[PDB]
Amino acid sequence: SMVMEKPSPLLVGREFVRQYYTLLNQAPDMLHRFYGKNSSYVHGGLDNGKPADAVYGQKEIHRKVMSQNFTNCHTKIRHVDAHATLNDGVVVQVMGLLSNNNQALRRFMQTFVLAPEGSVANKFYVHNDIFRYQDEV
Amino acid sequence: VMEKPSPLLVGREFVRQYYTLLNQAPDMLHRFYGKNSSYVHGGLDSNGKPADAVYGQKEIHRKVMSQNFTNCHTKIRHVDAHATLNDGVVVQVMGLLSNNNQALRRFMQTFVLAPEGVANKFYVHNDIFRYQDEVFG
Amino acid sequence: SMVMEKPSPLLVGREFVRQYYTLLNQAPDMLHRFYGKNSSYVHGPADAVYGQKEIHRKVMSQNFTNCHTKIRHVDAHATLNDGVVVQVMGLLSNNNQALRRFMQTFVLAPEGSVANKFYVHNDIFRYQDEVFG
Amino acid sequence: PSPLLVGREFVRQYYTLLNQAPDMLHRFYGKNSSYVHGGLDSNGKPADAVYGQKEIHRKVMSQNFTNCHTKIRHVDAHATLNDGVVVQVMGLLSNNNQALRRFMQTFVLAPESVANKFYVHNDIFRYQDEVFG
Amino acid sequence: PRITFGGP
Amino acid sequence: RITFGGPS
Amino acid sequence: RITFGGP
Amino acid sequence: APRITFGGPSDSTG
Repeated sequence: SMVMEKPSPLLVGREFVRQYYTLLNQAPDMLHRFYGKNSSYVHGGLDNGKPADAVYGQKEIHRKVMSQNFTNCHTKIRHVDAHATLNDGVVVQVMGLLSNNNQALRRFMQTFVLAPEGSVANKFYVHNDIFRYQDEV
Repeated sequence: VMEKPSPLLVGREFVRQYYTLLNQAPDMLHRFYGKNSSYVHGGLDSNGKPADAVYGQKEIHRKVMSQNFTNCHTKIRHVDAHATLNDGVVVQVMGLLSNNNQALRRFMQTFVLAPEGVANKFYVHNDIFRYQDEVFG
Repeated sequence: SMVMEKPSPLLVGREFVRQYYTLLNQAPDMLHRFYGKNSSYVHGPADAVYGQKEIHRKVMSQNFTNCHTKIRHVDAHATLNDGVVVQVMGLLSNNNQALRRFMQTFVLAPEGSVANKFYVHNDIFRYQDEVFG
Repeated sequence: PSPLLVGREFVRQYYTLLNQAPDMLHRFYGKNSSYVHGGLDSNGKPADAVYGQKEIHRKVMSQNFTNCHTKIRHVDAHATLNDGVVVQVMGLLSNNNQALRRFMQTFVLAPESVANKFYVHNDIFRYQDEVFG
Repeated sequence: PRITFGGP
Repeated sequence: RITFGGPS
Repeated sequence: RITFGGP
Repeated sequence: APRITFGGPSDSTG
């Protein structure tokens, strides 16, 4: 037998970043699996040039993910902060560069709130996902 | 004029008050935080790595005071805010900050605001602030 | 022959209201015909959507069934680009729910290729009861 | 800035000015601008809109706005025609320290010469009590 | 022509 | 910044 | 009135 | 203890 301390916020965060950006490249059509009924997703200010509202739950998020046409998504992660927050959650701030559809790497930040899934030990879901490119602003 | 609160209004009002206080009375900033609050404001350690977060009002008071905020000027270019776990508000901030009348430095920041437990009163559970130049530079 | 002035904003607005809320009751599946590629639609967690396709999807989502409307007042004013801005104040019952006070804001723009043809550039709906308290 | 940010900032500035100096509200409007602020005519019919700064100023001064208090419950704003912004507002307005009165309002804001400067092309305001009551 | 409605 | 006023 | 301050 | 994993809670409605 072997007992260790609960995974740290930083371990949960770093493992989350590894799986999230891998899936974005490899199977963006499977990213929706990370989210639950009450999850919010926000990816940039503008979509066809129109202001994009937050969407909620797996289906609307799957749709929003599919609409962004993630193809050949290359990510360079430069820094990850992950801290304990409300309700045994983890707040993550990612700083990195992202290329979609062979466009040039652009600086971004991404804010996530991760929450315990509730039924499986060390399992989390994404409650909040907020992406912004720096150039945007 | 009174406005019915929303997460976005809470977040923009918060960012205004925080950066006003950072300019006018940085020595009072620590009053936004509680015992389990996290705080980092960029910096590189003697090893060239990103500075560690500190926890709780006493450490945060020490850390803020150690930053020597003098005539701090901020240009906020992006604020977004969403409801999160336990009636919290997660806030994403991007902008420029000039300290001690030096050059403006781009930053990427995440707050988690939590109900203080006084109606529509919030404290800062988490303050993640990084300068782009120490991460991307 | 007979030529009349341009229809006034309020004549365009009243005729719009008649056709729109009739179609909401009779065939909500045909409401998408009122919109263009650049139109905006929100039936106020609701996200705004753009274009006939996404608007059709949102309208079909609302499952408009047995929709009864009492229009209490229409305002319709000339606006930008030979448009008409319309504010409706009314009561709406969907799916046999109790009549609830609403407003609806429309911007109607000329369709361009036909005289006296308009489409819905902007459609913003909100129930009162979910705003006041 | 987003349509919502433009719309929310406008609404705060408008209702602030209505309290501090309603005699200066006319400054937001142009020669083709429309304005109505509720009211019932001598036949009990909703009052008519007026057009242009002179008549808008006359109508505003007619309201005798005194110490007005405003509760903004809902603001929705979409991009519209010609880089304008259509704003839907629901809230409560108290005049001369009488009871708060529910209102339903639509603005169309349009680019003014100066960057991110807007004027009010249309101001449609109705009190619920005169329309549903 | 009477007042009519539809997308372009 | 965002400003408001009628055209000249 | 929305306000800010620690526990 | 199982390793760190990610996914939404059970929803048989969706």
